[PDB]
Amino acid sequence: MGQVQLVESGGGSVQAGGSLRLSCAASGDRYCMAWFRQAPGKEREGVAFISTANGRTDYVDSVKGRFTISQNSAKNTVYLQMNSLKPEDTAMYYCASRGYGYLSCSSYNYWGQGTQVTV
Amino acid sequence: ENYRDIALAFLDESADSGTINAWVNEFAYFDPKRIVQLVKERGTAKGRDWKKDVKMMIVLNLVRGNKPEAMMKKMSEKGASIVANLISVYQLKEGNPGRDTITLSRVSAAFVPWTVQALRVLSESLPVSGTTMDAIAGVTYPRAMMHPSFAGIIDLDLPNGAGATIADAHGLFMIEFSKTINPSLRTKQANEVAATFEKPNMAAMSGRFFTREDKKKLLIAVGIIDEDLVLASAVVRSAEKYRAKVG
Repeated sequence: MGQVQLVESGGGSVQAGGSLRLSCAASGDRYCMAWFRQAPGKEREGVAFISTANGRTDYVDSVKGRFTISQNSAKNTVYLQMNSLKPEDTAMYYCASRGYGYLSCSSYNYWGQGTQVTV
Repeated sequence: ENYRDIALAFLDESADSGTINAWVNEFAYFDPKRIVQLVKERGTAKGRDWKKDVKMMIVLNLVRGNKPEAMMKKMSEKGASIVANLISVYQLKEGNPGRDTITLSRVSAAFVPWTVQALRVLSESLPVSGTTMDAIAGVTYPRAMMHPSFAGIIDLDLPNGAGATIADAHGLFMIEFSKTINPSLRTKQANEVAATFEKPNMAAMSGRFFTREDKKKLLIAVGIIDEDLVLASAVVRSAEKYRAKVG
């Protein structure tokens, strides 16, 4: 039982060059939302994030331009539009909402269960 | 092996003054309630108007810093005699505080409800003048925000993120304050200076010495928010000019 609970969705198997949409439903709480991924064997890395006020958004260098993070402030949900998927994008994707206002790129807090995509 | 010879070899090992002082700066020390009790108890035990002394220790901390022994060497005998008095009765120290240590910075922090009203009068006499902050932000920067102790009255849990907006607006001053007192940070970027203070400044905002309702009334009286919790225009514009420096 946690003050904040995250549930990711939308993960699946997609051929190279395709595109799928991840959604994350938040519950319990204003924060900067970040998508992380961890390929099997490798370390978990940051993919995307958007600021609290929705003005600033930033993506990691490998997926910049290809991925698009957004949120519906009404439905309290975060989306991760991933286009032009590559075999290297095969990983389990997670969501986070660490710290509070001041910085923008915290590292490693509440997490979801994650969702797996395979390319 | 012989262990006496092992410990003896430390006589012939570097006691570098530069590296030693670097290790002690990182292993650094907070405490609001006990600072108030120690000031009142030691002030009345010496039969002083400790209330008046708190006001003087606050104003002295705002205009000269946290090194009482150092500022006393560049001050008139009139002021230097009052400094020596307050150092004796309250056992003031130069920084790096302990559990029962009283510093000029900790006095301004624990007694911040008066610091926030002295900022209304001292904006032009601070290390970073109020007109300078009026130039960094596109408006008249709230005088209530021109000292780190203001973070002790910031409720991040205020609705619509205004507590985080006030924090962001406060940070626009914090970066320039840190650049002035630490010359090595004057060549760093805005986000590099931000990461240097957001940890102890955060612990102040998350402090529970004041309740959410106390900080709420505190911001209303000084003009950051109103009874309807509406931020002043100077706050939101300073926050978005802070988020622009970090983003």
